[PDB]
Amino acid sequence: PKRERKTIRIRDPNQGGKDITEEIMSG
Amino acid sequence: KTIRIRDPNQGGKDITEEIMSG
Amino acid sequence: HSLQNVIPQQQAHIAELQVYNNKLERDLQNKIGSLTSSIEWYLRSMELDPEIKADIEQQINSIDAINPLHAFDDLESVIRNLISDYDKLFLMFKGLIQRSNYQYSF
Amino acid sequence: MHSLQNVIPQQQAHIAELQVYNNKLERDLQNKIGSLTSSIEWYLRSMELDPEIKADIEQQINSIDAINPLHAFDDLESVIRNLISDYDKLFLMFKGLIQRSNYQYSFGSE
Ligand SMILES: [Au+]
Ligand SMILES: [Au+]
Ligand SMILES: [Au+]
Repeated sequence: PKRERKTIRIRDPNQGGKDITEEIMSG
Repeated sequence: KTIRIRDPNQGGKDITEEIMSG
Repeated sequence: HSLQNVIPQQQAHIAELQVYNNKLERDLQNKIGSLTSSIEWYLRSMELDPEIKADIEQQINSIDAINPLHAFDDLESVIRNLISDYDKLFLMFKGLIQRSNYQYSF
Repeated sequence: MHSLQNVIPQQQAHIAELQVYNNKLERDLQNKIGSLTSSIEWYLRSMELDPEIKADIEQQINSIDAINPLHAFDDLESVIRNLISDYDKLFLMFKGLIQRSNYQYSFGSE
């Protein structure tokens, strides 16, 4: 019904729970 | 072939199970 | 061996091809169903978070149990999503490895 | 019909059709496996995974039985089971690395 996927996301609890998934995948 | 975690600052020791522990 | 007896022999042959044909489909449907259940129980024996397992089961019991050709395609889809997720997690893995100043190998 | 002259050839034609039918199903299944197999191999090459991981996944994919559909199904079952196992192993390492960095992880949609 709705085109999508569940994904794993990395957060930085010191940056307020900021999503740094892309930042870290670009190593 | 298994994925292992080395440690350059320890002769490249396999710290795999260690990390999978905490 | 009379001409008329040729008829009962054919009918018998027709029924065979029909049974064999109905069986072929039945076994495929049961195989699909059996490997669907099998996998779902294997998945539960893993340490994966409940969300990851819930997400995978949703895709598994989603497989077409009637038409084998479609079952095959859903299987491919399940497989493609697992590969894509593995690929994404592996990349997060190399990224974290590079921040903890560690290394990986096989 | 009842005439021997008509029933016999008619039933013969019917038999030849069930056979053509049966053969079509098998062929179509063997064909579905071939396309599926190539399709996954190409999709895999499309990933950023390391060569060693790809080599190991391609091997199991290339080995799917191409003649017997029932065995193709268990070979697919084994592929999925192995993928789930590898993913599971990698996830634990992922978790350990998360804590090591004082990071957190969560689930979302894309
Ligand atoms: Au947070
Ligand atoms: Au005849
Ligand atoms: Au390749």
